[PDB]
Parts: sequence; structure tokens; C-alpha cells
Amino acid sequence: MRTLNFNGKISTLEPLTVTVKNAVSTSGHRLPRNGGFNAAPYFPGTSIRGTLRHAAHKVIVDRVGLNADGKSPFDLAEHFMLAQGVDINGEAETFAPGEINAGAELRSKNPLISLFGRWGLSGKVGIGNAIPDGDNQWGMFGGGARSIMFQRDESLMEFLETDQVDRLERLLEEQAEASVDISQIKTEQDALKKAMKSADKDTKAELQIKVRELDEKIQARKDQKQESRESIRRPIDPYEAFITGAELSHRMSIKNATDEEAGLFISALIRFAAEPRFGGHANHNCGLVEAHWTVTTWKPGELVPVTLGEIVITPNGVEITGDELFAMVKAFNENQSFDFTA
Amino acid sequence: MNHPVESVYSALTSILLPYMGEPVPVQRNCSCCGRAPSEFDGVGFELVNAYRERVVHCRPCQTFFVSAPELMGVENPKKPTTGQKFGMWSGVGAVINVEDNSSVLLAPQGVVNKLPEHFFDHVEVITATSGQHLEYLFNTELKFPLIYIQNFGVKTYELVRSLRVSLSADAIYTCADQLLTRQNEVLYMLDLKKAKELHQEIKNYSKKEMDIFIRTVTLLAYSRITPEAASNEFKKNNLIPLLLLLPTDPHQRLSILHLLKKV
Amino acid sequence: MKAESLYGYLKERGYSRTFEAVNRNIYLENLRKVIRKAKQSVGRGIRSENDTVRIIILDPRFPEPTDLSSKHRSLEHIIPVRFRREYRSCEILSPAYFEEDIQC
Amino acid sequence: MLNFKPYRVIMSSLTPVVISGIAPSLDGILYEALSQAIPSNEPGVVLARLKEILLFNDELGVFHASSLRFGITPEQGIGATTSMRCDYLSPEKLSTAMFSPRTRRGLFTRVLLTGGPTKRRMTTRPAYSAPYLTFDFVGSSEAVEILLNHAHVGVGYDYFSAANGEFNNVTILPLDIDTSISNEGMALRPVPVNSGLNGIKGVSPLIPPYFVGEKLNIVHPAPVRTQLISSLLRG
Amino acid sequence: MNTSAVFESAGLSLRKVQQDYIEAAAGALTQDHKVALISAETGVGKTLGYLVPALLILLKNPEAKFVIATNSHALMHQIFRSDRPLLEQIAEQCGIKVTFSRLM
DNA sequence: GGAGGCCAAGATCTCAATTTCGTACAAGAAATC
Ligand SMILES: [Zn+2]
Repeated sequence: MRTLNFNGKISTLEPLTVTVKNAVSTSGHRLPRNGGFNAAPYFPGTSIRGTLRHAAHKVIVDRVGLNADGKSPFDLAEHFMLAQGVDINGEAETFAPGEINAGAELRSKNPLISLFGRWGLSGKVGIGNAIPDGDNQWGMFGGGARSIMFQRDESLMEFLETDQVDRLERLLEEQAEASVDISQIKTEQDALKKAMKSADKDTKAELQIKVRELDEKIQARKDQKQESRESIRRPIDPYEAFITGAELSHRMSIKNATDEEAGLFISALIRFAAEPRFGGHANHNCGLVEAHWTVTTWKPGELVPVTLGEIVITPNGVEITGDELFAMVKAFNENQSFDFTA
Repeated sequence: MNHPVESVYSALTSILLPYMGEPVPVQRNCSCCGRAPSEFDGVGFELVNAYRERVVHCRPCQTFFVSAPELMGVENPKKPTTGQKFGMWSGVGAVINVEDNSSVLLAPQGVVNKLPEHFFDHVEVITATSGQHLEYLFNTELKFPLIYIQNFGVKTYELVRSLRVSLSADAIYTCADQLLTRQNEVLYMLDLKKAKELHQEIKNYSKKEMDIFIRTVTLLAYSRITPEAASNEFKKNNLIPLLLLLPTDPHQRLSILHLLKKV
Repeated sequence: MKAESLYGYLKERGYSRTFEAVNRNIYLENLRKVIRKAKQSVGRGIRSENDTVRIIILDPRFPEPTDLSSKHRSLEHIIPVRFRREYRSCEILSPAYFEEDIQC
Repeated sequence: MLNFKPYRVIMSSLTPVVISGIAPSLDGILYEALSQAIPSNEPGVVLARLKEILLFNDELGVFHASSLRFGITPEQGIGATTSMRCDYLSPEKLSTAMFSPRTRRGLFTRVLLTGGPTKRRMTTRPAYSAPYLTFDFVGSSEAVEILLNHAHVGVGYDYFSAANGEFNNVTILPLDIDTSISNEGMALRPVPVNSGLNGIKGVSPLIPPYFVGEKLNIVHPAPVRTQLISSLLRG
Repeated sequence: MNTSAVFESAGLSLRKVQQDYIEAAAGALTQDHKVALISAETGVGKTLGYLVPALLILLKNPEAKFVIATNSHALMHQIFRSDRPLLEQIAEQCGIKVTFSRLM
């Protein structure tokens, strides 16, 4: 039973972005910032926690393997218990509320539910956020334009048959005229948003519904397009990411740890290193990270950190350092009495 | 007996007590409120929801899952034989007087249309959208203790276990079918007394000064303008007394601003 | 060129970090050398227990006591821990306008 | 048992802080930090060892550890942000390689994510995003500094799971007057009703952890308190 | 052991920092093949700080040696000028001597 | 004939728009491989 603090740096190999509803607004896609636009963005610890929980779930799946029938032994209930800790079939040990150290049997038998908790059983892994070290380590990456393929490469028109070349011509015509119509409607809409600022509240009971009916007219016009519902020539909005090679300070911890739980966590890190991806926009290879975690623990009784080893995940390999981390991994690999089902 | 869900049942949904049936003696806690069977007198209603789970609901909780189209009108014409359910209403609110056991139903005009004339006899209904709840609360002389269900919503379980009695105008618990954790009761706490005094002192300020104050506080609460800019704006517009009446909590500020610009 | 050449080192040794990352690492290393050198400078001040030194840091970039988010906050480590209280209560030659902002 | 000094700890808030109704007390943060530092969750022993690094008011039954108070700078202020925890049922999660979906004619019954016990839970919580978090306490600076710097403890709700209210650059400055329990008769942390200290009435245990033990009536400060960082560093 | 006294048996104005340095340095030097990192701000008597563990550790296995590399001409001058009295004086209590050298 | 699953329907609404820039030196000792 040792509290393992993985204090370390995440160096970003490809830009690291995440979409959070509150952070993202109409003005554009922005990272969680904890303050104004001038504040410092942080990559959520929730995204890293979920990614590592998924990695641990995959490690558990591989260790369990498949049945003789080639199907995972886990059903939907067990899968959602291990993946997001939600009991769907209402069949879970509803531990009494006032014992902190409750569920020791489930913790021993299920190390995944131990590290990352279920509903009603506090998890042992607190995965903190990847805080950037610098001042200009974020940027509006992505961005571009979904270009009409045949208006860029003329040779692609030699593949289109005339009964489809006229279809393309109709599509471009409809896109253009629907887009100037939507532009006019948007011009009325923004003029109305200007007029909102002189609100006397006699008009406002009408103005917002007028705006809504203009949005409905926009949707109707988009529906009116017979050949393509959405304009193809779209300028892609940029997404805010952490720059390539951004050194983000990361603090992760496992609370009091049987060798098996820590071994499962280290195996989850070793499997995450196969695809070290945090966040979305994976189309642009976003999220690829390499991170060195100094695994410190607390001396028994004394308030001092002793360094047990280092977890250096890099594209070239995972360098587990320290004999004790190897011992934890070996303990997890052994002790095959785990019963992840229910 | 003494619970928020019993009180709402007695005040508001006991009108559909004839459309319940005889409960079945049960021995396991209501899956909806979560309370123990000890206060159900040992009885309960067994039921299966759309997700095929055996669920016990108690006398007050089962009233949210009743189909009484002849009384509560037809909510979806595609399914005529299933009327409006209290646990399925979205945008429909209610103010229940616990002492008087009377309820007022703040339903929007669509729901009011869907309601039969027979319904208004048992419950007084005021045509009000979700945005018009706050003006109703402001103008009407609310009698406490009371239960203010802001949005009956679709998550009946979270509504019933989120119900909290509003003991005085200091603290009105706006229950909106969203689990009322201690971490999110600030978003469901309405300081009607403090908002009322703030509105009273808003009359002393011009419409332009009121708009500037509202926008400055909203921007500050969303951290869009620096505190130094907001302080400059308040000092230049002589808005210090209004700020002195606002709670330091930014979510309380946003709620009270919503309340001001709704009325 | 230290940043560029060190980037060459990491590139040819296989480590994948972009050149701007090596620039940042070199910057942080140099800033820690600056912290050590300035600590030496302040150590010039007091050598005997009876020594009394009035240290005048005329650099605008030395973090103010009230500016805990200042870019070069690590330079505050130049002052020894024991004399950090007078660092907090220090006369500022050219301070920056504060106010009585009601939203305290 | 060790000599304890009034210290004010100011740290940079890196993520929005979620307040569980009552303002997070520094004693709860230190209790979690110790529970991590001594690998034992028993409240009794962790409390016994917390007294050795925090002063404990015996006649009042509370730790000399003021509640959270946000330090707002003229550039950044207390803000209303939402801590959003959202289920991400990815296609890889929603795949036969990890579980066996119930089959019907060789088609896999899709998980009904819209509603039901297997929905994409979009839990939104109020969070407060201030540039600085401040506490006051009467204790050993060394131990609390080590804990706050290296123990995996944040300010607010479920810092383990949601990573809420993470902080760095923890700075401790000694105070001249004990402002942990009382300040001009205004309670600066959860204190019992009978203490004569005025504030906001509430129900909570006086000593951490604040989720076990009888919830007796207490007076606690305003959950969201704001002070200028200059006023806080004045001492 | 004489270590406990040193400054109270021979007689010197011990501070808490000095005894802390002596104990930590001796414990470090006990560790074999390790590298000991100590920051000692001006005022801790660093010379004494690392010369006291040398003389006390000499008690066990007195064939050990401690090369003291000091960068500057002036650091070297002041330290050895100050330590020629001091370390001799101190060792006079345990009975050990000082084969002080003058390498350069 | 009962039990799973897919799909359409249900009340109006609540709100806020940053505008790029780090850091600018000295010398300790020397039988160097
Ligand atoms: Zn119930």
C-alpha cells in the first residue's frame, strides 16, 4: 500500500486539442482556460483520465482474452462497469456510505474498478491536468477549407460522366445561390443582434423569436438544396491546441496501492504508449504525446518523496525504470485471481 | 410522510390519485426517490420503464409515471392513449405551498392548450414559459415553505431526489430534474429577497446605466473583462451601491442578472 | 545555435522534440543559470552575521511582491528564504498603478 | 506536536474550482494529502497525524485552517465556468473486441446512449475560475508546503476524478495575526453554531473528511469569497 | 560521540543549521558510491560544514582522504586561511591531528 | 403470442466576442585527450 505520484512532463509530438462545450463557443473553438481569453489553457485531466481508463480497460480485455467462441466475456453491464463505472442493470454492491475503506473485496478482485472507481466506490487514480509550462504554447491549429475537388484538379473531371458533370454544375449553382441567400439572412440576423443593444423590451419579446424564425428560414433554405444539403466549399474553423513540442507539466497519482493495482496502471501506460493519443482531431494526428513520469512514493511515516523509478513513453519505446516498477508490473501479471465479471 | 416528494404529490399530483390503482406491498426502497420503505408504510407500486428494469416507485413518486389522457390531455398525438406525465413534462414548472397543500402550475401555452378544461378545476394553471417562471416568482406573493419545481423535465428520478423545500425567500431551490448535488446547488439557488432589493435599487439607475451594469457584471462573471476594467466602469457609472448588493459568487451574480433581465 | 545544435543532437539520437521545444529548454536552462548567478550576486551582500545590506534591484523585470503570476517569477528565489518577508514588504521605486477596485 | 505559526498559503489556480456548497477547507486538502502520504484511509490515524502539522482547536473542535478564499488580481477575476464531465463512448469502446453485445440475427444491439442507465452522462457542475486560491492556517509551513506541492490534492470537488481546481506555485507567507478561525467575528471556516461566530448556517462535520461523521449544525463563510491579491499579500 | 559536541567540547558558536549540515553531510558520506548534493547559503560555515564530517568519519577507518576542490584563488585562500586554526582546534578534542596539505 | 430493439415525438429557450512580441555574459583554473 503505497501512494505513487507520477510527476512528469508531456512533450507534444503532434498538436494536442480537446473540445469542451463550455470552452467552445460561437466565437470559435477554444481550449479550457480557467478565466478569460488571456488566461493559460490547460489540457483537461478528465480527458487524460478517460483515455488512461480506456487503456486500462483494453489491458484487462487482453489479459482476460476471448472465450472459446471468440467473443469477449464481458457483457454490456460489465463493459460499462469497467469502462465508465455506471451500473446499468442495477446489480452492484451498494457500499454503505460512511466507511471510507469499503469494497476491499471488490478492490482486490477487480483492480480496474479499484484504480478508476465505479459509482459508489471512490477511485484510486487521480489524474491531474497537463498544465503548459510556457506562455505561448497554444495556437489555432487545423483550419483550412474543404475545397471542391474538381475545381482544384481539372484531371478529376475526365472521370466524371456528362450526366454527372451536369449534376456537379447544378450542385455548384445551388451551393452558390443558397449561400448568397443564407448570407443575406445572416446579414439580417446580425443587424438584428445590433438592434438588440438598443433594446427597450417592447421589441425584445418579438426580436428573439424573429431571429429564431430567420434561423428556421436558413434551415429551410439548406433543405431546399436538392443536390447537396451542405455547402462543400466550407472554410474549416481552426481548433485551439497545444503547440507541437509543448512541455506540459502533468501530475498523476495512485492512492494507497496494492502491487496489483499499480501494475495494472503501469500496464495501462505501456499500452497507451502504443497509441499515445490524447484528445480528438485524430484526423490531423492530434494528441500524439511522449511523456516522462518520475514515479515518486512517500516514505513510510516521513513526509518526503523517494523516487522509485521513471516511466519514459516515447515513439521509440517505453522505458520503465526502477526495479520496483517492474516488480509492480510482474505482480499484476501474476495474481490471476482477478474476477472482472459480475 | 414528511418529504419533498410527498408534499408535491399531496399538493399537485393527488389530482391523479384516481388513476393509480392499488399499490402492491413491497420491501425494497423506491428506485425513484431512494428513500427507505419504512416511510412508505410497507407499500409500493411496481413498474417497468422503457429500459426494462423492475422499478419500485412509491405513492408520491409513481404519480409522475401515470397516463391519464382524459385528465392530463394527450401529450403526443402519435400515441393517443398516453397523456402528459408530470415526470415527462419539460418546460413545465410548479410552485407548491407545503403549508396550504395548494399548487400553481406554470406551464407554457402549448401545454395549456393540451390540457383539458377538467384539469384547471383541480390545479390553477398560469400560462408561462420556462423564462416566465422568474417573473411569476417576483411579482407573486410567494408563501413559504414551498417547493419550486422549475422544470419537471424528463429525468424523473433526479427531479424527485432533487426536490428541496424552500423555507424562505432567502433560498429558493429551483428544481429542474438535474441532480441537486452540493456542488451544483448554487445554480439552483435563487436569492429572491436579495434579487428583490437589487431590483428595487435598480429603479434609481437609468436604463443605460442598468444595461451597462448588467453587461459589466455578466462579462466579469464570465471573465471576459478584467476586474480593473469592471471597477473603472462601475466607478465611472456610480454603480457601487448595486455591486454592494450582489453576492460575491459569480454564478449567483449570473442567476440574479438573469432574474433582473427576465422581469 | 546551442538550441539548434542541441536539436540536432536530439534529432540524430532519435528523440523527437521540435526546435522550438529545444529553444524553450535552452531558455529555461539559461534562466536557471541567471537565477544562480544573481543568487551569487546577492550572496556578495552578506558574509558576516552582523552585515547589513540594502540591495537595490533596478531591473523592471524582477517580479513584484504582488505579481505572483509574473513571467520571471523564479527570480524571486534569488532572495534567501529567511529574508522573504522584507521581500514582500519592499519599497518599490517605480511601481505600477493599483486601485481600490470595489470588486475585491 | 510541533510549534505552529500563522501562515497564509497562496497558490495559482490552474483549473476551475468546484465548491461542494461549503467552501473547501485547507484542513480537508491536508487530510487528503496525508491520507496519500501515510498510505492509510482510516480517519482516526490521519486526523491524529494532521494535528502534528496543523493546530487543532480543542475547545472548538476545528482545525486552524481557514476556508478557501479566492485571490483575484486586477487582470483576472472570479469567473463562472462549468466543470463538464461527459461520457465518451468511442467506436473503439463500442466494439466487439471489448465486450459481447446481445445479438439479434447477427446484428449487434446498439447501446441506447440517448437515455437510460447506459446514456452519455453529460454532468455539468458549477466551477469558479479565479487566478489565485488562498487559505490561512496555524501550522508547520514545512509539512503543509511539502504536502501541497507533492501530494495529489487540489481545491474543490473530486480533484482525483475531475482534476478540478489543480494548483501550482504554492507560496506560503507568515501572517502576524491568526486569521484561521475568526476575523472581526466573521467565521472564516466551518465552525460550530455555539461558538458565537456569525456567517452562513449549514450542516457538515467540523473536522475532515467532510463526507463521514454526523453532520452537525455549523456556521461557515460565504462559499465564494474574493480578496485582492495585493490585500492578501499585505499580511 | 565527540561528533555530538564538536562545537560544544572544543567550543564554537554552533547554530542549528551548522549541526544540521554536519549530520546530513556525515550521513551522505556514509552512503557508498553516491553523489551528495547540498545547497549551503552564505552563513552556514560550509568549510566547517564539510570539514567536520571529514574529521569525525576519519575516526572509523583512518586511512580515508577528502580532496577539497575550490574553484577560485580567493575562495581557496579564505577557506584554508580560516580552516588552518579551526580544524586543528576541533581535532584537538578527539585527539586526532591535521596533516594539512597545500596542493594547488 | 410475449420480449426485445429502432425510431419519432414531446414546451420554448438561454448567452458572454482576447486581438502577438522572453533572453542580450563573465572567466575560474590546467601537464588536454
Ligand atoms: Zn419514491
